[PDB]
Amino acid sequence: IVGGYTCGANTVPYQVSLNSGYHFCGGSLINSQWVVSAAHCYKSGIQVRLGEDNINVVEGNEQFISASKSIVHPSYNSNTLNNDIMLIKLKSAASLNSRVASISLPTSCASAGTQCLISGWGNTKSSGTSYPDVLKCLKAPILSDSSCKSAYPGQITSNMFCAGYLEGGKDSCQGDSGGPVVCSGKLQGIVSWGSGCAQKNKPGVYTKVCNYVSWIKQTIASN
Ligand SMILES: NC(=[NH2+])c1ccc2[nH]c(-c3cc(CC(=O)[O-])cc(Br)c3[O-])cc2c1
Ligand SMILES: [Ca+2]
Ligand SMILES: [Cl-]
Repeated sequence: IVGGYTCGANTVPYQVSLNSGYHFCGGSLINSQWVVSAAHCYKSGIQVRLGEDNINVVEGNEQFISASKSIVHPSYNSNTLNNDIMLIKLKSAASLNSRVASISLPTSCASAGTQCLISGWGNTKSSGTSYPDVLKCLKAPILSDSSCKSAYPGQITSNMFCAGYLEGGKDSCQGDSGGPVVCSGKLQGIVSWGSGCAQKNKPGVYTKVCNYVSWIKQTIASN
């Protein structure tokens, strides 16, 4: 997260860290046994870390659970990043409490101007790499589809939306991929891609979760 602030320990109880000997992507807990992340974060040997704040220190509240299976959306396109969503089933259910909790799926899509909370342990530099130990937060609005298409002509599908600041300086970045974009208590987006991080007129692009609710429910119901 570039230009964000320190969230504060366990203030984002649905945020998870995908770990393979290091933190490589974020995710959101949607129930005690399932996590939603981005398809391009897929790899084998994933350990999901819940209740984290400092990812380099065991501070208490952490639950480390292996993923039993990862389900990348069948129509995911790694060249356009269209349908950049993945569901991860945990080997055992997590113990939910005030520090570890799931976030709700939306019932409707959000409108432009909606303010959302984006969080993650991704890079904090736009010009260089600096990875934080604790969780960073960024409040950002969803932009209109016209501004988004204007910024990324020909690259925005109906399953994506832009959120951020056209002036640059505040944005999600590598390392934050797969994590949550929560607006009014519902998971509306998944951090997916952008041109650089925090560059002027190059806002972040997020997977539009409201377009996948039925797929998520049906897939979880059958696995
Ligand atoms: N501007 C944004 N809002 C944004 C959001 C997610 C991002 N993810 C990535 C990303 C970049 C790499 C670069 C590399 O190959 O080292 C790798 C991954 Br995986 C990313 O998700 C960039 C990136 C930018
Ligand atoms: Ca920790
Ligand atoms: Cl276009």
